[PDB]
Amino acid sequence: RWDQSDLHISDQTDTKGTVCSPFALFAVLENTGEKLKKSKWKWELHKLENARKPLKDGNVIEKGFVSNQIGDSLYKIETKKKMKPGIYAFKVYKPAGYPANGSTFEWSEPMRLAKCDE
Repeated sequence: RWDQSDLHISDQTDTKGTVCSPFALFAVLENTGEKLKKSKWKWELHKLENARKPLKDGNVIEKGFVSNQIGDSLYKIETKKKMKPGIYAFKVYKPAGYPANGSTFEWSEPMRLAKCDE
């Protein structure tokens, strides 16, 4: 660990079920003691085939660095566009450059966006 090591996704898009929406998804990372100081945390949004299984890598739609300071100790990441129906989640894995080994991934819980006139 180090100064910036404890950014956690403490808040996120609260659809949590079958919701029909055109919306930009977001996740909020709070540094719970270990303040973001050295560099920036790397994130990537995934299209997950299933939300009831342990979320997996391979499908990436959006990605970048957290950066956005929505509060002195609060950071935010969002999708650059309002997306089509599907299952999404944010996969952040510590500061950029850090070898992703030893369970360094933190998933935002899979939020589902639908678009269905049913």
